[PDB]
Amino acid sequence: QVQLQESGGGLVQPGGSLRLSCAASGFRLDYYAIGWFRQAPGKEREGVLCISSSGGSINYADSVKGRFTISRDNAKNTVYLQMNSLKPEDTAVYYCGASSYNTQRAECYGMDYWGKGTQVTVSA
Amino acid sequence: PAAFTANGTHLQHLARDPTTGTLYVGATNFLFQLSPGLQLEAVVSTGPVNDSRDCLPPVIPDECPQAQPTNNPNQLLLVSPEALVVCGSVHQGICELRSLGQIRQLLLRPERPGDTQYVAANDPAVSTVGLVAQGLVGEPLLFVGRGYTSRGVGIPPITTRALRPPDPQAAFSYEETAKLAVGRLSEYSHHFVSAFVRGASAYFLFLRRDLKAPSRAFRAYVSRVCLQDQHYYSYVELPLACQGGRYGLIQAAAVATSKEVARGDVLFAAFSSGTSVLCAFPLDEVDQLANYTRDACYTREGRAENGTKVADIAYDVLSDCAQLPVDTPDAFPCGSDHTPSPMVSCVPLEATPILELPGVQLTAVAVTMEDGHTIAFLGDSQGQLHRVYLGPGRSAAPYSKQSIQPGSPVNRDLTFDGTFEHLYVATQTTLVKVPVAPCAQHLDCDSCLAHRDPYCGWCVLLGRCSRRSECPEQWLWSFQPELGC
Ligand SMILES: *[C@@H]1O[C@H](CO)[C@@H](O)[C@H](O)[C@H]1NC(C)=O
Ligand SMILES: *[C@@H]1O[C@H](CO)[C@@H](O)[C@H](O)[C@H]1NC(C)=O
Ligand SMILES: *[C@H]1O[C@H](CO)[C@@H](O)[C@H](O)[C@H]1NC(C)=O
Repeated sequence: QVQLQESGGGLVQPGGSLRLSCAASGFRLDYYAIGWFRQAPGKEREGVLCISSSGGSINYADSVKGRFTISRDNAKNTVYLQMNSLKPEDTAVYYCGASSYNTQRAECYGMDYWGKGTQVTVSA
Repeated sequence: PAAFTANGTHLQHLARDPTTGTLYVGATNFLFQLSPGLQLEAVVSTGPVNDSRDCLPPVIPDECPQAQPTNNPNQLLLVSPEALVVCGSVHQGICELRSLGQIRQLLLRPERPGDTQYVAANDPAVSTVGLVAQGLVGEPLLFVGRGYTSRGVGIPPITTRALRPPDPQAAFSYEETAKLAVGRLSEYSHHFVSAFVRGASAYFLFLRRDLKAPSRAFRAYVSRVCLQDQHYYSYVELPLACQGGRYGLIQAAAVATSKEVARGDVLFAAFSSGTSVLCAFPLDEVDQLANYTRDACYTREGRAENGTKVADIAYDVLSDCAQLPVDTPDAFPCGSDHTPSPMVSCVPLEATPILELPGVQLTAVAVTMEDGHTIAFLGDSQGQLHRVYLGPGRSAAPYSKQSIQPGSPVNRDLTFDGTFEHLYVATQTTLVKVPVAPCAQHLDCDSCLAHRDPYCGWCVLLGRCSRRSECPEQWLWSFQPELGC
């Protein structure tokens, strides 16, 4: 059963830290490029951070520069989104997806598989 | 040598035109026309496409708000007598015909496909297998094995579909009776391995669950259908087992492809657990147990002569075996309106192994012949290519091992180069041409006989370690020498 699990979401105090994780099962993500996305209520699902299969290329979304951090562990089949700083406008359901498309790059336009998402809420 | 890469994009399938030698590669969001030397001749984009498995094609955004940018890994890639068959993972697995020689020229794409033209599996983690044949008047036919995909908005596992229907807008459809009618597609979870043709029948290797069994467990089956049967009356299913099941899950299989014999009659199967294993099922033993299973369920109510239940109706279908006359099979060898169908042998075809590989999980098989020696090429889940000699001796001898890409499974689509001098090997992100005879490497005798390959030996006439066919002179075999230097 090919699956992606998201963990770590919850409620936080602005300026707070939080570590989300994306565990894969039913397949090895060693040769996939993994990307984190988010969807706030009403708005369209934007992308947050992306990483290549080697971890050598990471690309950000402008709103989270120097605040959010992606990292991958191929042997653990998990990927982590270290979210520091933290904003009321950061509140959304954060999805995690994997692509088999140009995996030596950190593009993350299209996706092969998606996670069900975990909500991160920041008190206004 | 030469290698093909796509900036890390995954390669799903590979197909070769036996007429031109051109290679077709089906990748994520890509279609590649490659020369025999893996030189790019054309590129077509299967494109990242905004889609959802909960919407129907064509996708009008307004009626599919759940759509997200979706990747299109290739699901099917087959070479028909006049066109390239291409089905993707996206858009409910619809297909299209394209010109061999210029894959960019689209040939046929139904404009409003119906629910009967959803051919391939629409989940990139579920596999689709296919086979192209001819009907009774020459019509091009597509036989498709398709695993169970859940979200889909129920496609039968095995279907016969028309490639040249009268109306070109009805292409890739099946007459409602040219299908395998399974009830609980989710409780049998079909996982398809390969599909091949023998004489006037098509065969399918796949794993499904024996719902009548402990833990409703997955078993390995082969199934047969008359190519002409537009109603699947002829459908039979045998379970396949190697060593009772110490391993017990067929992962890949192939028949011996060689210059002398293009498609042999023995099916070399790879099982996994952890230890893997390679077994031989002679295809006349498959046709025997299939025929025995037909005769039993047609004539002796699924029971044998002693009275043991041997055959049975398959898959929740509401039929029963029969007491039809004994000449019924010799009069309706492909079934009829009122012959039992579909059928399954309760008795498996067992094989004892011919080779064990301890820490190996085999993923791909391919077999050929050099002289009278039979040689197997085996890929594993770690990107390794094992070369093995079975031949006219006894007990297999693994004689070489290479690493195509570390930790990347090898694709089952192992194809030869037509002169059978090379093997095309792919590892998720890399496709390489591989010499079957790496003899030239060694240029003195002690080397040619140290590195021991059934293809290679020392031509003393020339100054070369070569194949035998490259000397009628004196040539010292590297495998069983017999002499020295
Ligand atoms: C099985 O039956 C078909 C037709 O009834 C026949 O052509 C074929 O040779 C048979 N196979 C064996 C192994 O007896
Ligand atoms: C009945 O005969 C079949 C021959 O195909 C064999 O499989 C089975 O073991 C026999 N049953 C008994 C009780 O001998
Ligand atoms: C699909 O449409 C555009 C096409 O460029 C794409 O960029 C966007 O991410 C997708 N949006 C929706 C709502 O499907």
